[PDB]
Amino acid sequence: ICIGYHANNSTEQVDTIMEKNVTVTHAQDILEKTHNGKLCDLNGVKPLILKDCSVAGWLLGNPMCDEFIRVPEWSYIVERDNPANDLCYPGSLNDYEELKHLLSRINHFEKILIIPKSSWPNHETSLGVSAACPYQGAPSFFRNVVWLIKKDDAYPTIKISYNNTNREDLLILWGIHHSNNAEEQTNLYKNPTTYISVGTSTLNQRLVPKIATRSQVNGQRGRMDFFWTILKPDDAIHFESNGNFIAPEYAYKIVKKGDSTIMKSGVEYGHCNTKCQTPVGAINSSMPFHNIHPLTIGECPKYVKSNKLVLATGLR
Amino acid sequence: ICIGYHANNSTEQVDTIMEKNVTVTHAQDILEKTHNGKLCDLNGVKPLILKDCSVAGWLLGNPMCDEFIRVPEWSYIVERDNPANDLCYPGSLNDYEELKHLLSRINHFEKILIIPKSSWPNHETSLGVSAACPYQGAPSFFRNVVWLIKKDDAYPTIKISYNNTNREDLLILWGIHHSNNAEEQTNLYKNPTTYISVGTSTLNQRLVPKIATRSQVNGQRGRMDFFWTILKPDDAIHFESNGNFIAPEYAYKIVKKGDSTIMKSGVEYGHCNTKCQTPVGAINSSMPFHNIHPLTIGECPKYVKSNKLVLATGLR
Amino acid sequence: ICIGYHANNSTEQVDTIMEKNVTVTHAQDILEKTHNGKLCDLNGVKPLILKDCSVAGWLLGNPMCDEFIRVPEWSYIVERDNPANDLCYPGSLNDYEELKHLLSRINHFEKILIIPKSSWPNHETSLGVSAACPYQGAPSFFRNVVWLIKKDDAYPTIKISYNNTNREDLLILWGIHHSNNAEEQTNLYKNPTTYISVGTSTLNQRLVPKIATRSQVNGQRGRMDFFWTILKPDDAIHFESNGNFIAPEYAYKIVKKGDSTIMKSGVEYGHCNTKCQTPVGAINSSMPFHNIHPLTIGECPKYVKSNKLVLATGLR
Amino acid sequence: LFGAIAGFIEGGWQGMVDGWYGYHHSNEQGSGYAADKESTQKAIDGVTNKVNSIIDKMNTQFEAVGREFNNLERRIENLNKKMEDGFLDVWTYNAELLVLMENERTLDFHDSNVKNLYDKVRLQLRDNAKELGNGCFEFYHKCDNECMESVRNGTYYYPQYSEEA
Amino acid sequence: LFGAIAGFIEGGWQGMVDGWYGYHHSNEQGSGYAADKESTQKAIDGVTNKVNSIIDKMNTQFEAVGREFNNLERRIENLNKKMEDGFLDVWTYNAELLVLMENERTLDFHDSNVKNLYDKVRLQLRDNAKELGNGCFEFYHKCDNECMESVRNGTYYYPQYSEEA
Amino acid sequence: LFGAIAGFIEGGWQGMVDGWYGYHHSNEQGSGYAADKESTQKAIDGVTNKVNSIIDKMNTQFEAVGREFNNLERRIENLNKKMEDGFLDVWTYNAELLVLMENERTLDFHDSNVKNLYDKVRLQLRDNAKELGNGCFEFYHKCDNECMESVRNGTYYYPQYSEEA
Amino acid sequence: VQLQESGPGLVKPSETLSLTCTVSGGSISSYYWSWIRQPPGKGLEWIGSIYYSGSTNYNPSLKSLSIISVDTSKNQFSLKLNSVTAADTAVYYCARELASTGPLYYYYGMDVWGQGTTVTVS
Amino acid sequence: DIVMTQSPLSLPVTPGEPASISCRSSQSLLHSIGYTYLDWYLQKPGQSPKLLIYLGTDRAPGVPDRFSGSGSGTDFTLKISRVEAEDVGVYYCMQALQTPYTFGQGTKLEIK
Ligand SMILES: *[C@@H]1O[C@H](CO)[C@@H](O)[C@H](O)[C@H]1NC(C)=O
Ligand SMILES: *[C@@H]1O[C@H](CO)[C@@H](O)[C@H](O)[C@H]1NC(C)=O
Ligand SMILES: *[C@@H]1O[C@H](CO)[C@@H](O)[C@H](O)[C@H]1NC(C)=O
Ligand SMILES: *[C@@H]1O[C@H](CO)[C@@H](O)[C@H](O)[C@H]1NC(C)=O
Ligand SMILES: *[C@@H]1O[C@H](CO)[C@@H](O)[C@H](O)[C@H]1NC(C)=O
Ligand SMILES: *[C@@H]1O[C@H](CO)[C@@H](O)[C@H](O)[C@H]1NC(C)=O
Ligand SMILES: *[C@@H]1O[C@H](CO)[C@@H](O)[C@H](O)[C@H]1NC(C)=O
Ligand SMILES: *[C@@H]1O[C@H](CO)[C@@H](O)[C@H](O)[C@H]1NC(C)=O
Ligand SMILES: *[C@@H]1O[C@H](CO)[C@@H](O)[C@H](O)[C@H]1NC(C)=O
Ligand SMILES: *[C@@H]1O[C@H](CO)[C@@H](O)[C@H](O)[C@H]1NC(C)=O
Ligand SMILES: *[C@@H]1O[C@H](CO)[C@@H](O)[C@H](O)[C@H]1NC(C)=O
Ligand SMILES: *[C@@H]1O[C@H](CO)[C@@H](O)[C@H](O)[C@H]1NC(C)=O
Repeated sequence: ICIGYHANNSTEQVDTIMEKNVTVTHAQDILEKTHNGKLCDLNGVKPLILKDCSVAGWLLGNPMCDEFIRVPEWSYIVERDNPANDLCYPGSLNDYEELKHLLSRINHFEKILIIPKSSWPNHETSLGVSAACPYQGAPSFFRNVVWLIKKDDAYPTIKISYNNTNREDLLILWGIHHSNNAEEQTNLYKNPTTYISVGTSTLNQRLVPKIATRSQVNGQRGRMDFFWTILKPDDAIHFESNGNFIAPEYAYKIVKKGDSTIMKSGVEYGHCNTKCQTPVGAINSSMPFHNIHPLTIGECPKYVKSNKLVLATGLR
Repeated sequence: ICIGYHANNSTEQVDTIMEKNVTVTHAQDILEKTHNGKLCDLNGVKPLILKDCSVAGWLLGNPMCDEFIRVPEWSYIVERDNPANDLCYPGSLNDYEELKHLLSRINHFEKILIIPKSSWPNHETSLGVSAACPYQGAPSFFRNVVWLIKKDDAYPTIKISYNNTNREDLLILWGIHHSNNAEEQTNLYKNPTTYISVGTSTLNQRLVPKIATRSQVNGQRGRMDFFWTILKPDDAIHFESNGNFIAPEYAYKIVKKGDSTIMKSGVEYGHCNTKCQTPVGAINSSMPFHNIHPLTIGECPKYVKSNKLVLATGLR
Repeated sequence: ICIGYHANNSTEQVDTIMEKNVTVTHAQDILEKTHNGKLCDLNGVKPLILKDCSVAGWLLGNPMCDEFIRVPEWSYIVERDNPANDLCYPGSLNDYEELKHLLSRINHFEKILIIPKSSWPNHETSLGVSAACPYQGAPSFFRNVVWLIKKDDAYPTIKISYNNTNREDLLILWGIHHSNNAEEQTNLYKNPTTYISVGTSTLNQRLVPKIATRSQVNGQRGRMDFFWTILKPDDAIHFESNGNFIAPEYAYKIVKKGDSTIMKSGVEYGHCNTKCQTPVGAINSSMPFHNIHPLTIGECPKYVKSNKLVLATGLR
Repeated sequence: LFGAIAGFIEGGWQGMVDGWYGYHHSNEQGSGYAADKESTQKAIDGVTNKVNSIIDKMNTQFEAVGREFNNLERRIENLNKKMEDGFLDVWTYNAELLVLMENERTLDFHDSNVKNLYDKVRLQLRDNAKELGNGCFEFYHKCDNECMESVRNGTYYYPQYSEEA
Repeated sequence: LFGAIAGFIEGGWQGMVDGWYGYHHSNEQGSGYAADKESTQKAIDGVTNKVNSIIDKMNTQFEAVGREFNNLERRIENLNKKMEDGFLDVWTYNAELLVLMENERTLDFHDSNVKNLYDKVRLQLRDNAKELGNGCFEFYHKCDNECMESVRNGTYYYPQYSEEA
Repeated sequence: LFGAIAGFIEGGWQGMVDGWYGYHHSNEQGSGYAADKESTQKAIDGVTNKVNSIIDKMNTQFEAVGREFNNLERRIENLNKKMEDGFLDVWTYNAELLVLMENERTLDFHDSNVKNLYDKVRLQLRDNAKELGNGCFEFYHKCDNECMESVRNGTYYYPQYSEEA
Repeated sequence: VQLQESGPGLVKPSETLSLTCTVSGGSISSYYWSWIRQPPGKGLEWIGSIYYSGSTNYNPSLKSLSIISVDTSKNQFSLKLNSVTAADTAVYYCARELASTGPLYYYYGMDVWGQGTTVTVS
Repeated sequence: DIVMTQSPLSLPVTPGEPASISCRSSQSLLHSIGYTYLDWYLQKPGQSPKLLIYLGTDRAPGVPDRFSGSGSGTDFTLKISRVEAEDVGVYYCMQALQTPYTFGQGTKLEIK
């Protein structure tokens, strides 16, 4: 009789503390190095792959982002790393990062029209255009919000209270126009000293325009600073203003509230089906570990920044 | 002769890396997985209970929370997860979370009347009450601050400057009232525009109310937003106002500065003593690890979020 | 013939899980518990030491911090734990901590005169001194910003602009003077109601002063809240103010953007050279782990809090 | 460690495709490789359970969500990106060191199993079977295929083969 | 790992409760269970040092100081919610792995203490003690109670009563 | 663990600087302590790769960049202080446990090298060399120096020096 | 700071006027120094502007061998208008433009204006 | 080049009543910075020019607050609320945008 061990004519290698390359028999790899290299669906839901746009270019509807005027159910949102169509009119948005954070837990919006254009008797809605936001070459402005300028040589106070009769949380967007000098407040509006009072059960704002000179961004100097709120069921949002009001015309209703992410990648849209998405390429595998990228949405392997992570489930 | 090992009749089982549910011999369990289920004292110090009361209901004296009109030395503050009596008048105390941070190192408060009732002539003391806060069915506001309404169809300028001649730090609480409209602003205060200015050695604030149409919380349409400061020895707080002033009446002198946590637990208080305390119970053992809850205050086992830790000390 | 091993004249000891204080033969100690106790250069670059000075004292050049008028290239900034000459006039530089973050990646400044003293034709640039910021027993004020008192009993709106035609980023510093009362304003600044409006491509700012009664810090009941920005190439800063303006005089062009730190150490500067610097002292050793301190600029060993780490490379 | 992989055994023989461990005999009634299923199965089930354990522990690790920060929160972003980098360096370390040590254990536990089969065959056949150096045995008595099947089964009886001569 | 459990030692004894590691003899002058208390005390001191080391490295374990954040600071909350859990998950894994490795090592440690005891008796006794593979040395030489007691004491030396007959 | 240090070797010598595993031989030609550069070279290379793994798998630790926070940011200052102290305590525990586990593994690995050298010299001279307990052997055949160099080299032929008594 | 124009007072057409302006009570540095002409009843015409370092800027509308001159040591800047042809009769002004047109784009205007001078070209 | 035109030429104004002077030209009179470049110069009879309102709508030192200006782009407006008999002059309006600075025709103010 004799005793001994198997050999399997194999070249695969494993790592140990006391030696680096050891020839191994029946080693099981746990690291998924490969990927298909394109973005596609999660469990049949087409993702919201907005191209050359951003979250602020989508929620405030950019004239250069027209493809997403009615968005179906999505599993995640993809924005390119350095998008060009975003805040075409120079501006900012307060709690924009928090808005992305709360959008990372939303899987579906129902775009509702909370405020119509017929609810502006004494204010212009068609002259609110800009040359820094082109639409087929012509000047245009964001669809969702209307930059109300004066009508008939004056700006009557805008006392509008909207009651949330729906059974879902409403994401409501507006803004304020920090103009570049007082002559544009004389021309765009009538009152020099203007305010925007926003009242909610859990929000108080008393925005005032900063009327001083600024440099040129995108060919213009005025800055529209945008703001948002989330309105509960049977809660009422109250807008009072006498100038600089970027009034809402569309709002978003949160129907599905689950798991998503604001992914940053520029990879084109491909046609496949999978359970996990990673920004440089979708992983379709069941290995315990992946090196592809830290941020992964779905049932995915855990990220480990390593190479050659292989356990020796066999001898030698 | 024969070398062997002992085998008991025990049933304790340990789960190794390679074979799970290994049966062992006289092994020691390092996991408690038990608790008193009640709140006990820590080293004889009776904690602060706050039954249906919060920090904002205690520091600012909620008329519902009149059971804690004189608080002895406490070891830890027990809030409930959803308190029902906190900020009975709607509003938000600024840096309430950071005040809870500082309140996690203060193990004793001794109230003092820094501002007596005679301090305010030409103003109306303790006759400004809101039905949002009930006491016996008659309306009554907080009892550690005074909401000064216009006494005699006018409002002289509040100019008070409390020089801290005490050798300890004083927590001083005040606030600003946000009236619902200009009619209520003129009815409650003679001055429409109010400029509540607070000066310290290391702090300065100017507060202007946000008079706006708002919804109803607790059957009220104004918002009293409170503020706080911690004064230094031989440091003078300075208050200046011409309306909307929730003036301080009581300040909580900091005697003891140690270790405390806001448990935010709704379990019933028990008459018992222990060395360590948990939100859902009390640990009364010297185990290395406890699975009961993350937050603990004392010489306690570390949290391990696992159901079975046993360090085998036997051969089987 | 025999099978065995050797020992040696060794007293060094290692620890295991099952046994502590075990003798070893020719072991390697990986923990460096020795330091020279002095501050020296990092790769031949003399660091910027601050003797009773601060970043707010250096960038806004304190008259008692005049050792750093012309600063050469450094590699890390050393400050003392409590520097006495730090904002000698009271106040607080806004985003001081963010500015100290942005000076953790800068190795060299070029202090350039973007705004000379001759570029204030209608304002007084000589009397802007104070007794709270002394120099050689005389009143003085910071040397990198001009306190603009009125000239000929008049303070017009300034509306100064600076286009950054240099190809590097510029760090521009200014501030607002929060006075105590309206009488001090009318004594210094002819216009009672004052503002500072800073405009550029990104940063938008309006600063209304907070005139309030305050206690005494450093001898005067006044504050100067300072502010900063980074101006990009081909970007123009626009300062506009009719009062309370602490206008810039010098800017800090960023010519070497690398890696640095702020140490907060009171160690006298020695004269040697090494690669790794720690706040307590210096390390000249290639050991894997140092217990000396958490913060170590440069290529250094890894911090482990333990006091004795001897990897046993020996038999016993 | 245990010294049967390149220890007692110079090299494992090729052509014994039944698990990892096995015997070899040059008896008259055939001379072919086989395998000790009971011990190999114990080692296999142990490795399977080991792998299940490793995947089991990896659950509920740090799942790095994407938190963005603006220009004036660089301190907060340097906190967050360093928390994520630190947790990744920890979990990468707890991957790499874990499978480094576990490989060093598994390539020594399989060595332990080979030495366990070797010294278990030596527990039996105390005097009858001379122990050759290269992990082999030669019996004093002519030991048929039935006794080799018995020592595969572990039901060998020395009083039957008391034929040292 | 060496082969105490299901190896040469088939199982454990229930009568003897004093001393983990013990001896049984069938000598004429009494038959009983005894304990080799030197190696058992070494094992108990090793296990005590193991437990003391585990609770000595775990004294600096991170604790969750409860921080509350308002509705408009969710990112910070989701950072602390991923930090207080995050370290906890690390510490959970560290606490699990420590009780998944040392326990195996402790079994191997007890296994080593059996085999280190076993072959110690083999090396001390050497030729005069035969080795039944169940773990019983049926001595060639008649041994009285005292010699057995010196074998427990470790002072038994082969030059004494060298009869192998 | 394997039981050579204070095991079947009574103690280390004090005459061999060259090497870590040595052979003490009493021969007519003379007596000297061999260095046995084969086992010592493989063990030193294993220890060198161990130290290389320690310094390579701790290459990317938590770089504790000092960040500052003012008053009224004590929530985030506690977050930073507890984050840096938690990563420091995790990495301290990781380094402490790693040097403790590697000290145990290196002491046991040196013990395994002693026991595998003992087993390698036991496989050769399998019957001609009586095995004394205190890590020694008495050759039945008269061995000169050159057979000691052949044993220490690893090429020994049992068909040479085949006499027993 | 005041400016004092010293003038010839008359010039026949062939030669070049010699109209200096001296800064008294101030410094010449860091301010634009610009000449502005005033013909009788034809408004105000900007002749040119000299930065102290250099960068002379003339008036394209008329070219009359303009050589705006500057000297710091004497705190003086000067005007010469050769090829005069009796259309330059002017109550000339020297003025201190308070503007920088380089990286600093501050403009505060011509605060200080000289007393004046007269020239009737014949 | 840039040629300006006074829309009023002479304003008989009762003292204590605001006036209105305006001028415009071809370009937009706004430099790269964006601060409208215009000045108004009094040039009282016998005296010399004084800055008055500068950089569009901002007032010089020493000039009382009765003077003010407004406008951006082409259109502009000077306004002297509560005018007084000290305020006589011509109010030349100078375009300071480009190198060849030009002046307006002047508004000679007569006290009513
Ligand atoms: C092993 O692989 C080599 C590769 O050259 C081949 O020649 C040989 O036949 C293989 N042996 C077996 C048993 O598969
Ligand atoms: C191990 O193999 C890799 C290639 O797989 C090679 O780059 C490396 O140098 C090898 N290391 C050693 C120590 O032989
Ligand atoms: C909104 O509508 C509901 C349902 O009629 C009503 O109870 C509530 O008072 C309304 N809210 C406001 C703020 O008027
Ligand atoms: C992708 O995953 C599906 C199951 O989700 C599987 O059927 C398919 O084979 C995978 N595709 C590839 C190319 O591996
Ligand atoms: C274990 O159980 C048996 C009966 O099965 C009994 O004889 C013995 O005393 C028990 N021993 C212990 C230690 O419990
Ligand atoms: C281990 O024992 C526990 C408790 O009896 C049982 O619930 C679990 O299923 C067992 N698992 C295995 C794998 O034996
Ligand atoms: C904790 O245990 C000790 C000892 O058993 C006991 O005396 C004490 O009362 C217990 N304390 C509790 C239940 O609070
Ligand atoms: C070690 O030290 C002892 C005395 O403690 C001495 O006798 C011995 O020679 C030393 N060993 C050497 C030099 O190898
Ligand atoms: C180990 O040695 C150190 C050497 O300083 C000594 O302080 C200590 O008491 C010894 N024993 C233990 C258990 O640490
Ligand atoms: C407060 O009182 C102290 C003690 O008398 C005195 O020194 C100080 O000047 C007073 N005022 C302030 C502002 O501290
Ligand atoms: C600054 O100067 C450059 C170069 O003349 C010019 O292109 C730019 O428009 C100017 N202003 C700004 C705000 O960049
Ligand atoms: C620091 O160490 C290096 C490397 O050994 C050496 O060259 C240098 O002289 C040392 N410097 C000092 C100041 O000791």
